[PDB]
Amino acid sequence: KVFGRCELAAAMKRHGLDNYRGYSLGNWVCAAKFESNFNTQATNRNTDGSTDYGILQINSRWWCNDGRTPGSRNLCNIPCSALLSSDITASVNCAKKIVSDGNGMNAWVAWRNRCKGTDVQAWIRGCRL
Ligand SMILES: [Cl-]
Repeated sequence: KVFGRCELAAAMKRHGLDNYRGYSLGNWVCAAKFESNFNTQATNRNTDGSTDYGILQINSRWWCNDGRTPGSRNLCNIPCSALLSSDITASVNCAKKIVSDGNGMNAWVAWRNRCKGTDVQAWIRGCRL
């Protein structure tokens, strides 16, 4: 599923990510924009041999099982394909786990390099929430 900006903001808000661990909704929308262009089916292989899945490009090294990442930890206890569904519930609940980990949203390199420190509220501009 390719989400619209305000559509995704609406879904993330309903799943409790606005101000989750102190991160405002626009931080989450901005991250999804640059990780996946709001496409739940996005996948990208990492140099270490792991793969990133879904709207927030959650990796198979620590977080989900994709059966081809040696050393995998599957901390969200899910197959990585669940992260690709049109229903973003699995992605959001896993992200909740990641952002609580210790390094916050710095866990997502695109957030750190492209959203962090910027006017992230713009990402929810115009949206009815
Ligand atoms: Cl846009």
